[PDB]
Parts: sequence; structure tokens; C-alpha cells
Amino acid sequence: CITTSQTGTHNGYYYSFWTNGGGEVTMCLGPGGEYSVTWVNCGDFTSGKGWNPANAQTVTYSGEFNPNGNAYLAVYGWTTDPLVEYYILESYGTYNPSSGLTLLGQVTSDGGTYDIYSTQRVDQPSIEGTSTFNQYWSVRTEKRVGGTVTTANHFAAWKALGLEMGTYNYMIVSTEGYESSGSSTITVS
Repeated sequence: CITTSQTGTHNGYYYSFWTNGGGEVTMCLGPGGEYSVTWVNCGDFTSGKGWNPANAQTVTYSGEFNPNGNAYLAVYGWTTDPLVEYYILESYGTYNPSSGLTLLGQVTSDGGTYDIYSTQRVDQPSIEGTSTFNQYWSVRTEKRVGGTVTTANHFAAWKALGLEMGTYNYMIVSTEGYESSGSSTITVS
């Protein structure tokens, strides 16, 4: 298992794990698209499997997401030129990350409806070091764990609202935690 920030490929899938070092955070890689992550009193971390460079994959995923506090389960990724961080948020724990964000519209996809938001992140860690970049959200209006996410429907809906996307960097199904504990296991295809 992995307890320090790391990227690679495992059974043909890209994996990314990032932690600021807080708490214990342990990512365990499995067959095919499987990963698991168990955490206690974390700082901030992201983790999962997918593709890099990605290409707006239709993602299928299943498993279990069990946060105690603030955490997120999302199809998650970056673009470059411009630098963008994005989340198609499927479930989250105690804190709704769109709190305080300006609602841009909706997209319905794969049976669900998602509210769209953008916010500027200032001097935050990123795949280009500490930077300033925009961060896009599709937040599902009801939480779920597992299903198909047609990323291209979200991206098309975001672009139609004036949100610019760069060149695809990685895209994964990320479990992310903020000052919390918990576990999850997700199998990506």
C-alpha cells in the first residue's frame, strides 16, 4: 500500500495519490481499476484510478464510500493551458463544497441531475505547483455511490456556459478527504 504521494500505472490504469502528509492515509491498489483508501485524521488528500492523458472517458464505477466528516467522491481531473481543476461530484460527506458558490445552471446525465459551479482557487497546490486556477463543479443533486458518468456531457454543458477547458491531464475517480477519517473502495472502468 501507498502512504506517500505517488503516481503511476497499475493493471493498465493510471493512479494518482496526493497527500499534504496529514494523518494516516493509505491507498491500496487492486486488480483492474480497483483502489481502496482508508484514512484517519487526515489533512488533505486525493486518490484514485483512471487515465492520463485522459480523453473525456465515459466512466463506470462501483464500490463503497464511507467518510466520517468532510470528504468527496468524484470524477476528478485537471486540464492545462489553461490550468483547470474539475469535479463531477457523485457523493460527499458532511460538507457540500458548492456552499457559497454561484450556481451556473444544470446538466442532466446518466440518470441524475447536477448543479454547475465555478470558483477561483488562489495559491493552491495543483499539478503545476502552487497556482491560481479555476475549479469547475458538477454536483449531483442527490448523492450516489456507483454508476456511469459520461464525462463529455458535463464538459459540453460546462463549455456551453463559458467555462474554458484546456488540454486533458489526468482524470480519475477520486476519493478526497479534508480533516476527516473514513474509508472507501472503488473499481473504475
